[PDB]
Formats: sequence, C-alpha cells, structure tokens
Amino acid sequence: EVKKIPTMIEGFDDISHGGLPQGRTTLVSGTSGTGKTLFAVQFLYNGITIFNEPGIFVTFEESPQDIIKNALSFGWNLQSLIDQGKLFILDASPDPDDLSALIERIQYAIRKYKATRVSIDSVTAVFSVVRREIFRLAFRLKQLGVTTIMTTERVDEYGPVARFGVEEFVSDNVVILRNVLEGERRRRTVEILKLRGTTHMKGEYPFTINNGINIRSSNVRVSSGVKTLDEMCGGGFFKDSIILATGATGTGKTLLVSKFLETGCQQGERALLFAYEESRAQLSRNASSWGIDFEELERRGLLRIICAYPESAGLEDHLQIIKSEIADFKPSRVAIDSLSALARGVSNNAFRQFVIGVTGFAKQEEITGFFTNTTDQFMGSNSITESHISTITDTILLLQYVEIRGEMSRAINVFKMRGSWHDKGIREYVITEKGAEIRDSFRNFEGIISGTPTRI
Amino acid sequence: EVKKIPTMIEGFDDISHGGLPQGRTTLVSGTSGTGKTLFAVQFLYNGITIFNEPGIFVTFEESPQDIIKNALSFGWNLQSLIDQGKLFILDASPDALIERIQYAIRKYKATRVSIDSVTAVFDAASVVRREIFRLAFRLKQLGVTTIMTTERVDEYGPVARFGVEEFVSDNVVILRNVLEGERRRRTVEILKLRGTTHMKGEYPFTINNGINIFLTQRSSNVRVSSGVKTLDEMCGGGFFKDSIILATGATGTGKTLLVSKFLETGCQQGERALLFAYEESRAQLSRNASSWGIDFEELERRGLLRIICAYPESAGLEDHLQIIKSEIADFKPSRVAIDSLSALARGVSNNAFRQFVIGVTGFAKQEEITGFFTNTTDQFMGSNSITESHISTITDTILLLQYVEIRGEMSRAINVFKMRGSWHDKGIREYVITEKGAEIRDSFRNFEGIISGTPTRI
Amino acid sequence: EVKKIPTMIEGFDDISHGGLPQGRTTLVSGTSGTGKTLFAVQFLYNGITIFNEPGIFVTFEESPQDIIKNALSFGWNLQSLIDQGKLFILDASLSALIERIQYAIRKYKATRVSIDSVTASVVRREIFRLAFRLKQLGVTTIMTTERVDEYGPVARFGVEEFVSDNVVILRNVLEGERRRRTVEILKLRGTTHMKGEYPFTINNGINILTQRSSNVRVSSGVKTLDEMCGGGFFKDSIILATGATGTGKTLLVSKFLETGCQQGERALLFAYEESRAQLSRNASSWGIDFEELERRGLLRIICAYPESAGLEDHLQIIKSEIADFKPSRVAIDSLSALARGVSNNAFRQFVIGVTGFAKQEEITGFFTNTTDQFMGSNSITESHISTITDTILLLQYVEIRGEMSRAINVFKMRGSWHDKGIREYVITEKGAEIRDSFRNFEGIISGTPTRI
Ligand SMILES: Nc1ncnc2c1ncn2[C@@H]1O[C@H](COP(=O)(O)OP(=O)(O)OP(=O)(O)O)[C@@H](O)[C@H]1O
Ligand SMILES: Nc1ncnc2c1ncn2[C@@H]1O[C@H](COP(=O)(O)OP(=O)(O)OP(=O)(O)O)[C@@H](O)[C@H]1O
Ligand SMILES: Nc1ncnc2c1ncn2[C@@H]1O[C@H](COP(=O)(O)OP(=O)(O)OP(=O)(O)O)[C@@H](O)[C@H]1O
Ligand SMILES: Nc1ncnc2c1ncn2[C@@H]1O[C@H](COP(=O)(O)OP(=O)(O)OP(=O)(O)O)[C@@H](O)[C@H]1O
Ligand SMILES: Nc1ncnc2c1ncn2[C@@H]1O[C@H](COP(=O)(O)OP(=O)(O)OP(=O)(O)O)[C@@H](O)[C@H]1O
Ligand SMILES: Nc1ncnc2c1ncn2[C@@H]1O[C@H](COP(=O)(O)OP(=O)(O)OP(=O)(O)O)[C@@H](O)[C@H]1O
Ligand SMILES: Nc1ncnc2c1ncn2[C@@H]1O[C@H](COP(=O)(O)OP(=O)(O)OP(=O)(O)O)[C@@H](O)[C@H]1O
Ligand SMILES: [Mg+2]
Ligand SMILES: [Mg+2]
Ligand SMILES: [Mg+2]
Ligand SMILES: [Mg+2]
Ligand SMILES: [Mg+2]
Ligand SMILES: [Mg+2]
Repeated sequence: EVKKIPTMIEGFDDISHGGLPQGRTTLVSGTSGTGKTLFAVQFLYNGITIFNEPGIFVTFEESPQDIIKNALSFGWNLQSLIDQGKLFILDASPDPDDLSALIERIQYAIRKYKATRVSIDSVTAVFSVVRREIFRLAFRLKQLGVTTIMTTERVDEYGPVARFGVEEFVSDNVVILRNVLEGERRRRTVEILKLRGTTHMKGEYPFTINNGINIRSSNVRVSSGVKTLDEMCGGGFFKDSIILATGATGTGKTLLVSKFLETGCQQGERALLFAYEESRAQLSRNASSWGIDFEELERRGLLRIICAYPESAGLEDHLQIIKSEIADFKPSRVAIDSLSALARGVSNNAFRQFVIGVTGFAKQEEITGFFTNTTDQFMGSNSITESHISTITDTILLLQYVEIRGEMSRAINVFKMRGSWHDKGIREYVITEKGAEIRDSFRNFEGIISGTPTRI
Repeated sequence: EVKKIPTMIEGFDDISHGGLPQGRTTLVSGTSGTGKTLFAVQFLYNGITIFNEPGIFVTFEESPQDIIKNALSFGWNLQSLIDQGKLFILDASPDALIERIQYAIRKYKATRVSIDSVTAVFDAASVVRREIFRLAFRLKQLGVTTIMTTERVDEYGPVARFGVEEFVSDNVVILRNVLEGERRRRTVEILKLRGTTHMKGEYPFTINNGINIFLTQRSSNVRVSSGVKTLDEMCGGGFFKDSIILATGATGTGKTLLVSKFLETGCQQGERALLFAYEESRAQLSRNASSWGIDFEELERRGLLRIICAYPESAGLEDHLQIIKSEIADFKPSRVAIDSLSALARGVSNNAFRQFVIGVTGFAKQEEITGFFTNTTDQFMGSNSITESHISTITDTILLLQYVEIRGEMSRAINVFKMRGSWHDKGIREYVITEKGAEIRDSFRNFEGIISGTPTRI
Repeated sequence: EVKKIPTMIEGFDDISHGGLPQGRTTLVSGTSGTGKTLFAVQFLYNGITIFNEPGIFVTFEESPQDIIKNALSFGWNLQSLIDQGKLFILDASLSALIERIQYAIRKYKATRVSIDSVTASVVRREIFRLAFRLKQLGVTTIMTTERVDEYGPVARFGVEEFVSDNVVILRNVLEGERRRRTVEILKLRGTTHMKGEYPFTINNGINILTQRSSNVRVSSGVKTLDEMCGGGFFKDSIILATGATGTGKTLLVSKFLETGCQQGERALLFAYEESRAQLSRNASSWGIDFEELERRGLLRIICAYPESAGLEDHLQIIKSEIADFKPSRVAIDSLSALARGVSNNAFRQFVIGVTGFAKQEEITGFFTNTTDQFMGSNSITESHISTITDTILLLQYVEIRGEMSRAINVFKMRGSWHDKGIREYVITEKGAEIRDSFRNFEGIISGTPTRI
C-alpha cells in the first residue's frame, strides 16, 4: 500500500487515515487566511520537534523574519531550529526595487540539511504554463524522496479547487481549507478531496486555530440536590450521564442547574457553569432567593461561572472555549444554560455537531453533564426538543405548566432514565425560598400533558 | 510575538483584541460609501490626539481641503494638526510616489500612514500584486503602521478588485453595506491578522461619532411600582428595578395602557421616563392616556416624559438601536418603554431582530434602567406561544394578557407568567378596563381550559 | 448492430446493459479525484485477467511507477501483467503520438486502450483524429477528461462530448458537508442504457426486487410479543420498532440479538447513538452480557457517528460487515439517527438499499425509529419508510391517572395474523412485561385517553 508520514496536526492524521502520502506533493488550497501558511509551518515544525526530520520552507512573498515572528504566538521557536541546522527558510521572494534555477537551489538545501519534509508557500505567487511548472517542481521533489506541501490560492469557497483550474489535476494529493460565512459567523473546515492510491475520510470536517490547526460508563450514582428528584431517578442521576432539563420559559430549569452545581461543591468537587442568558450578578441574586450561595462557592475555588453571548462567537469556537475551561478547571460537574440559546439562528446540522461534541467530550472525561432546553410552546407541546437532540441524552426531566382551578401550576416528570428505574408520576412541584418542593401526581385529572386537564 | 497599536475606533480594538499589528499593512476593502476613508482618517486622528503619534494621509483623488472639510462634520480639527506638523496630507492626485511618502515619514517623524485608495492607481493582476508588495515592503522597512483602502463592486464577491490584494497584506478588514430587503446594514469583519488573534465574522456598526461598532451587569432586590396596586401584589411587591418586563397578548388586550401606568408612576416619583412608540403618534397616545387621567402633554412640557415616535420601516434595526442608545445617554431615564417589539420584528430576519433585543435589553440592564417592552401576538386566541420571535428567555418578568369567552362575551385575564428572583401570583385573573385604568379581580376558579380562550364551566 | 464488451466493473455492465460499445471511444469525464484513472485502469486490468484481452495505458502526466504503485492498494499486480506482455504503459509525459499508439497496439495485439488524460475548436479535430485512428485499428477506447464543476460543462472545451460516441460522467457532489459519488451514462450512440446518476463507492475498484420468502418463524426474545406476532417474527422480514424517546426500542433490540446468539446464531448490531460501554452496562441491567456473546464470537457491535461518513459509505460498511461475519440477524439502532440532516430521497435510497440486502441474504432485519413527537403522533415515521417494512411495532406513551404509562401494538404484520391490542407494558429488571389493552378507555392512540 501507499506509505504515509504523520503531520501530527491535531485530528488530521485521523481524517487522512495515517498522514500525508510519503515522497509525494500535497496541494493545500484555500481563500485568504484559511490557515494555509499555518498547516505548511506546522508540518515542518512537528517533523523536526517530534521525529527529528529536518525541513525546508520555501517562501515567495512573506519574509523569513515574518514567518518566524508569526510562529512565536503559538510558542513555536523557529530560530532555535534554524540555529541547530534542523530548519532552513529559503527566501525566493521578488526584488523590492528562473524555474530551473529555483529547482536547483531547493535541491542544494534538501541535500545540505538532509531534509525529508518541504513546504512551498505559495506557488500561486510565482505565476498550461502553470500545469508544466507544478509538474516539474513535483517531479524533482519526488526523485529526491521528500514529502512536500504546496499551498495555492482561491477566490470562491465552493468554486474551482485552485486559481488556474489545473493545479489539483497535477497534484497526487489535494486538501481544501474553507472559511464559510454562515450568516454573520465564519466556520473553518478542512477537506481531503483526493489522495491517489489510498484511503481518506470524505467531505468537510470542522477545525479551529488554537495552538496550531485543531480538527466508558458506570453504575455510580450522584445527587441532584433535590431529595425527592433523587428518589424519582431511582437513587439519583448517574455520574457518567448527559441530563436534559426541558420545558417552557419560567418553569424552573435554572433552579435545577443551580441545585446540581451547589450539590457537587458541598462534596468538595469543582463545578463549571456556561451561562448564555443571565449575568453572574443576576445568577447569584436569583440563587440566594432559592437559599444557594454562589459567591461563597466561587471564593472557595469550587464554582466557576463562564458568562458569554451566543452570537459573540461561532459554535466551533464556543466548543473550543468549553474544552479549554474543562481541561484547565477540571470539573466533575458541567452545566449549559441553555442549549436552546446556542441553537437560535444556526443550522440544525451545525447545532447537532456542537451538541455531539460537548456531550462526547463530557462522557470521555467521565464528567456529569446538565443541559437546559427552553421550548417555544409554553403549553400543549408534543415534543421534548425542537432541535431533536433527545437521542443524544441519557436522562430527560420534563418541566410543564398545568392549568388547575384557574391558576398556573407546574409538574415535573422523569421522562427518560437510561440504565435505571424511574417514577412515572407527573408530579406537581412548587418553587419557594428553599427552591424546589415536589409533591404528588394529579390523580383525578385527564389531559395533564396537554396543559389544560379535565377533572374526572 | 505580534504587538498591536490602539485605533481607539469605538468597538474595533475589542474585535481585533488590541488594535492593528504594529509595523505592517492592514487592507480595508469595501463598496462605495462603506466608511473606508472614515476608517483611514480616524486611525491617524486618534494616533495624534490620544498617543502623540504623527501621521501621513495619502490621497490619489480627493483634495486635502475636501478631506479637512469632511472631517469637520465629526468635530475633528485636522488643520490645527497640520499647523503643528503632527498631520501631513500628501496629494498624489492627477493634474516614485514611494520616494515622496518616505520623505514625509522622516520629515514629520510619522508612525502611522493611511493610503486612500490603492485601487485608484491600478491592467494585469500580476502588475497590482508586485506593486502592492513593493509599497507594503518599503513601509514595513520604515517601521510605520499602514492602512491601505481598496474598492470592490460586490458585497459578497471578491475581497478587493483584482483578487490579489488580500493575499499580499498581512491584515485584511472588510467594511460591508448590505441591502436586506430595502434597508442597509453596515458591518465590519477582520478576515485575517497574520501571527495573532481576532474575533471572526461580521459585527454591526453605525457612523455617528466616526465609526461606532456595537454579559457583565449589576442585579439588586430593589422594587419599583407598575402603577397598578393589584399587579404590584401579583409580582410579589413590585417589578424589580433591575429587570426587563415583557407584556404580551392579542391586539386590544391593554398592553399600551400598562406602559402608560409604568411611565406615569416614574414621573410621579420625579424620575425621567422615556417612551419609544412605533405604532401611534404623540397626539393619539395623549388622547387615549387622558382616558385614565394621565396627562402626557404636561409630563412632556415639564421635561419628565419624552416620547419618540417613528415608523419601523424608516431605519434599519442597527440605526433604531443607535437612536435608543443616544436618547438614553442624553435624557438619562430611570424607566424606558418600547411599544412595540412586535412592530420592529415585521419583515426583518429573526437573527437581526434577536440581535436588536439582546442590544436594547443588555444596555438597559448595564445602566440599571427598568425596561418595559410590549409584544402583540398574531393569534388572538388559542396561542401556545408567548412570542413568535422567541425572545422569552431574554426577559425577566412576563405579563400574559388574553381574551376569554365567558357567557357569549369577550372577557380578558392577566397572568404573571414568569418572575425571576421573586414569588408571583399563579392566578389567571379576570380584569376590566375603565377610567380607573386596569381593574384586576379574581381568577375563574369554576372553569377549565381558560388559557385556550374558550373555557368550559364544570 | 452495436455490440458491447463486458467491463466486469461491479454494477457497470447492468447500467450499460452489457458494457462499453466495442470498436469505439467512451469519454469518462469528472472533476479531480472522481475515479477517472481508477475506471481507465480497471477496464484494462479486467480485460487482461478475465477475457485475456491485451491492453495499452497511455499516460500524459502520471509516471508508470505511480500508476503501478497506486493499483497495488487494490492488489492488482500490474507489473506481472507487463512482464507477461499483456499490458503496456505508454509514457507521453499529435501525429507522432498516434504512431507509437498504433505500433504498441500491433506489437501487443491489444483490443483495449485507456488514454489518461486527454486534457493534458482545435481540440475537436484533435480528439476526432485520435478517436478515428483507434476505430480503424478495432480497439475499444477509454478517454478521461477533466471538469471544473459538478453540474457545469460535461468536459472542459464544450466539444469533447459531441465527438465521442459514448459519454460517462463521474461526479463527487457536496450534499451539506458530505461527498456523494455518482456515475451517469449520458449517451451511447446506437444502443440502450439506464438514465441519470447511480451511487458508487471506491472499495475494490469502482463498486456501483427478486428475493425468496418463506414462512419460517424466529423469536423476538419476548414470549408475549412472539404470541402477538402470531408465533414469532418471520425469518424473511424487516421489523420496524418505532416510538418516542425512552419507550424501550434499544431493550427490544438487545432481546432480538440475545435470543439469536443463545441459539448458536451470529447477530450483528450497527449502533449510531451509544458507545459499546453504555450499551453493555444498560444491557447487563436485564441479564445480557454483550461482552460474553462477543467473546464467544456470536455477537459483533459496530459503533459509529452518523455525521462521520455519507450514507453510501455507511451502506458499504454494513454490506462488507454482513459479507465478513455472515449473520442470521442484523439490527440498526437507529434509522432516525441516520435520517438527521440528509435529504429524504438520499435517506430512502439508503433504506431500500439496506432492506434489499437483508432480504436477498435471508437475514432478519430489526431497525429502530424514534419519532419527533412524543405524544399524539398521526404518523409511523416522519421519513415515510413504512411501506418498505414488513412488521411494524408501535411503542407509545399513554397518560393514565396522572402517570406516564407505555403501550405496544403490532401495527402491521405482512403474511400473518397479529394481536390488534394496544397493550400496556412495564419495563422492570425482567425486561419488557406486556399486559392487557386498556379496554375501558377511548383515545389511547392520542396518548391522553378518557375513562369510558
Ligand atoms: N496565535 C494565534 N492564535 C489564534 N489564531 C491565530 C494565531 N495566529 C494566527 N491565527 C489565525 O490564523 C490566521 C492566519 O492563517 P494563515 O497565515 O495560515 O493564513 P493563509 O491561509 O496563509 O492566508 P493567506 O493566503 O492570506 O496567506 C489568522 O488570520 C488568525 O485568525
Ligand atoms: N423566591 C421565590 N419564591 C417562589 N418562586 C420563586 C422564587 N424565585 C423564583 N421563583 C420562581 O422561579 C421561576 C424562575 O425559575 P427559573 O429561572 O429556574 O426558570 P427557567 O425555566 O430557567 O426560565 P427561563 O430560562 O425561561 O428564564 C420564577 O418565574 C418563579 O416562578
Ligand atoms: N458627519 C457624518 N455623520 C454621519 N454619517 C456621516 C457623516 N459623514 C459621513 N457620514 C457617512 O459616511 C459616508 C462616507 O464614508 P466614507 O467617505 O468613508 O466612504 P468611502 O468608503 O471612503 O467611499 P468611496 O469609496 O466612494 O470614497 C457618507 O456616505 C455618510 O453615510
Ligand atoms: N375609556 C375607556 N373605557 C374603557 N375601556 C377602554 C377605554 N379606552 C380604552 N379601553 C379599552 O382598552 C383597549 C385599548 O387598550 P390598549 O391600547 O392598551 O390595547 P393594546 O393591547 O395596546 O392594543 P393594540 O394591539 O391595538 O396595540 C380598548 O380596546 C378597550 O377595550
Ligand atoms: N486503495 C484504495 N482504497 C480506497 N480508496 C482508494 C484507493 N485508491 C484510491 N482511492 C480513492 O480513489 C481516489 C483516486 O481516484 P482517481 O485516481 O481515479 O482520481 P481521478 O478522477 O483520476 O483524479 P485526477 O483527475 O485528479 O487524477 C482517491 O482520491 C481516493 O479517494
Ligand atoms: N433497570 C431498569 N429497571 C426498570 N426500568 C428500566 C431499567 N433500565 C431502564 N429502564 C426503562 O427503560 C428505558 C430505556 O429504554 P431504551 O433505552 O430501550 O429506550 P429507547 O427507546 O431506546 O430510548 P432512546 O430514545 O434514548 O433511544 C428507561 O427510560 C426506563 O423507562
Ligand atoms: N393470514 C392472515 N390472517 C390475518 N390477517 C392477516 C393475514 N395475512 C395478512 N394479514 C393482515 O393483512 C395485513 C397486510 O395487508 P396488506 O399487505 O394488503 O396491507 P397494505 O395496506 O397493502 O400494507 P402496506 O402499507 O405495507 O402496503 C397485515 O398487517 C394483517 O393485518
Ligand atoms: Mg499565508
Ligand atoms: Mg433559565
Ligand atoms: Mg472614500
Ligand atoms: Mg398598543
Ligand atoms: Mg487521474
Ligand atoms: Mg435507544
């Protein structure tokens, strides 16, 4: 089969099923600021630092000094690698005031530094004539047995692969970087279009730029901090579960999240809250009016609240920020209030990808996850979520209003509990200064789940 | 690693995380009338006035005197800066240039340069590429920070003109002027900053005090009155001073009456109240309000009440938001009302509407101003939704007004549906409208299906 | 009359009704990485290995060493065929080229020729001159051409397709963020062919309603359900278990897999919602040891995320797992996870494809569907696949005296009597215990009944 070398770019070696085909050129194509120079630098940097494989970077516009200065923001010390004879940056930029000769310089540098990896950025800038030129360069690098990245420009996100509609047909390997405007938000994706003679995953995969390009179960029980709800769940929530609290505006979801967080903290565990609707001040005032002291928990270093606006960032960026804070603070409990705030004005496919990411990540770290969903219908709603994420969750707590004798009551139901028995009751509950008080089912009523029951 | 210098353009140093990379070119591209020359002038003006950094402005078309005259509409006095040798405008217009720019950078000790516009010179895409590279390289050599402005024909087509400029520059900024139905919406995007961080995608802005690009709020237990005794008891002692109140229900239920009481009660405590009315004139508002003994005309001429009447269709949402922000800043209300959010929502995208609501509500809470917003529902009975715009979760207290068919007549009932941080009455209370205003009575304890609008007596 | 020579590329000879017109040029057009070189190579490889017909491969860019090394990934040993003088790779990396092609054809007595690729007004006469010379020599020719677009010009210059007697378009289409491979036979002058696009995958080269039906019964693994279905599921059937989140679809899957393995039969599960760990834990609550059944080699579970591959590629994985493991029983948990954010037409082709493969292999299929509406649903599935299935189990929530109860109906049962009851069931430690219908209620199917 066709042998591959690891890029060690995070997630890339998975989508390429091993890395880039050894001894061949890969075209990396994309619009301006897609991450082309980034991929090309990371390739050489990882080659040297992880595999002691020397590298040539050929630039046709940017100055060596600018390549080195840019890489500093990632903590990559390119100058050190130059001083060790591991990295050579070959300046092929034009005069501030041909072809055969360039191919000869690159060969001298390859043999002198004993380089196995080469990046060229960008061959677009040194330009049927284009076709034969990429072919000649690619031919000589193959003969010398190096693995090459050639970056190309493009103007349109979903039009031609490169610029002259020829490059991709010459290259054995084609990677496309995209930066797609989804409404007013940008979404970064990598695609492996083609790898001759070998396998790769197909279509677009999300990625972020942070630190370079970035593409188990148990019977253990854990408390909600509501005594009666623990009973209703069969002895409590599972430690390795995703919990969904869903229902109409004002029902009591933020109350249930408050109790979840506080309970982990009084067991001396850390809890992490991502709030997308309310400020820290308001969360704390409301919480104090339920008998919960978020301020004391915060002082003791047990509770961290991250407040952010959904429409401030793209979903992939929200997920990266979530992964970073978990890796840093190392919680045993994570809460999202609300998933429905993050779903507003985004494709359901983008949102479902986000939800699969957050929940996958929580279940890998064996973190207990509590997520809220506010329904659009305040009554008579025949669905758990409008985003159809039900099948991604282990436990579902249905909160709903019920008209009783001319007043708006409210009931709680453990709708789903994978792995355990649960109470089937639609149990009336009351909110007070002590938080949630759960009472009995409405025995002598029909049509409770409609919101407008009838006395039997 | 890459250091930035402050632009002090309102909101830009936030999306750039500190401003523009020092010692490099930033491309600012846009269609005609997007704010490019404005951005270029403001970079130099703020450099001089705020950090004593001198600047060169290169024009290839516009006269110096027209650049100076145009800045005076923002109260920027460029001539005094030119008198002091802190600003120099280089006329490169029709009846090499690198030579002249470098002479001026030395002579004025300039650390900031604006070139407006680099398109007007440019023929071959290879010609423009090599030309923009040489200019950028010579300016970087001198150690100055540059903005080069560029033209485009399309809002979502090429970054620039020859599909090459954006690849040469270290830094690209796109100013857009999008037609959304018949309304224009200005946005700014940092596409790329080599070697550093930036916020991604488009941010709304307006042009008022130059370019103006626009969850850490306070929260108290302080109560304020609604002007309706029984409603204050239903809300557990009053509205919260730090809250957003939504009054929602079908046409004619009594939302505007509840706004009139909210505002009247503030003035009665000698506080300023501010009303934005998108459906009715001052004269109609005043006549209807006098039905309850409220004299809006006396409250206006004594400077306690200010009523702003406008049609939603007369401006884009971002410009409505600008008028609300500056009216709150001038008049300094304790209470602000919008009548109605439903009026502003029609024939605009849900995404742009929710952006507007986050913005007005977020700014009211920031300044600890009590906000009261109305929403008229499209279904006058049997509605299973609070709003069709789904803004419920952005509001703290929700008042639901509804019609209820009783004995072949249309009665109305009021419910405190939601009250963050307090107990509230759960009753669906019948009310009647008379000269006393809203008279709230008992819930209908003998009926089922009240919330459907067509009850059944048991 | 036009005669065809067989390609023996899986599925090509059916859509072409025999193969490629003999003695003529077929144009194979596509964007980059559509399978053009793969097609041109397979044509020659299949000719030499199956029909002993010598071939010439003419390359204008790729080196012979690359073509040979690339073909090794499928275990096609092109070197041994070159060493036997059955294959010649002509390196052209126009009058002069035709000379060497003629000489080669004569020297090797070749009937098949691939030219890859001819892209590397004047083109029209060039392609015509080339196609003409090969027609006089009696060879059947593949000519590969490059496109810029998926639904734009057939080739590059807007003439190649008008000169060729036969045109084939390979597409690699972006549907949301997933790629879908299709082959279309646009035209074959002087003969018949199937019309429009046909799905394919690259697995062993290019891979592009008449089954048996017995009265043999198999157990659901739940006694009462076997009686409700009139003595068990049919061996030759597709079972759809459909209903709201948490009704017990996965429990029914676990029973159906277990009872198979406990008879010494192999079962295969495709899981798209839950990990092996969560599946095993939940299953061990009802006394099922998936790990043990796997250990004994009677169970195999495949866990994947829907969003990870396209549906053509999921269907390929399912077909190769069945071919390898040879199950009596197969489960998909769930079809609703696969339907999310793909087109309904794409989803339906996937369903017809997987049900057709189970049915022609005599494999009992058990698929789950979760309904979006948890109560009062007027439909079996939102995707409307009911008519592709033989047995339908409807699981639904029923409000009884302020509590959420559960009911099961055998809704359809092609070929057999079935119970008409909407029967209450409870999930306990013993699994699913099915009880009686609510005979004193009205509107049970609404989920909010009234006591009569
Ligand atoms: N330290 C950093 N942290 C976060 N993001 C960064 C960092 N450094 C760079 N970036 C991001 O990476 C981008 C630079 O990508 P890169 O230089 O690879 O672009 P490119 O594809 O080569 O563009 P062009 O074709 O214009 O040269 C910046 O636009 C920025 O968004
Ligand atoms: N001190 C209190 N006494 C009684 N009830 C209270 C008290 N404080 C809050 N509540 C109740 O809690 C409700 C708010 O609960 P919570 O914030 O958890 O709702 P939610 O479902 O998160 O709503 P949303 O997300 O739509 O804002 C109030 O509307 C009120 O009914
Ligand atoms: N004093 C002012 N108050 C409010 N808006 C103003 C004021 N002065 C200018 N503007 C707005 O700014 C616009 C001009 O911005 P600017 O001159 O930067 O455009 P530009 O992008 O440079 O256009 P062109 O490419 O045609 O030169 C005016 O069309 C007007 O809408
Ligand atoms: N003098 C009055 N006496 C009694 N009822 C009155 C009087 N004036 C107005 N009303 C009642 O108040 C209603 C108007 O109240 P208001 O303007 O607040 O309604 P609204 O919900 O804001 O209406 P819209 O949907 O048109 O904006 C009338 O339809 C009527 O029922
Ligand atoms: N052994 C293999 N197993 C699986 N997939 C493979 C294998 N070898 C090749 N592929 C797939 O086939 C593709 C190669 O197709 P092919 O070489 O025919 O492309 P093409 O249409 O000729 O493109 P171009 O015109 O750029 O040369 C790769 O992109 C990869 O997706
Ligand atoms: N040990 C147990 N004892 C009693 N009931 C249990 C037990 N374990 C699970 N359950 C019940 O079984 C349900 C889970 O069944 P199952 O996982 O098959 O549902 P599903 O229809 O596949 O759900 P989903 O929609 O999540 O795929 C729980 O919600 C609960 O009602
Ligand atoms: N031997 C039998 N005894 C009793 N009922 C039977 C028997 N065979 C079939 N049935 C009944 O006939 C039904 C199938 O009838 P038929 O296939 O004609 O339905 P259909 O409406 O065409 O269904 P589809 O939607 O699948 O096309 C079974 O669900 C069952 O009710
Ligand atoms: Mg670059
Ligand atoms: Mg909440
Ligand atoms: Mg201008
Ligand atoms: Mg009104
Ligand atoms: Mg090829
Ligand atoms: Mg399941």
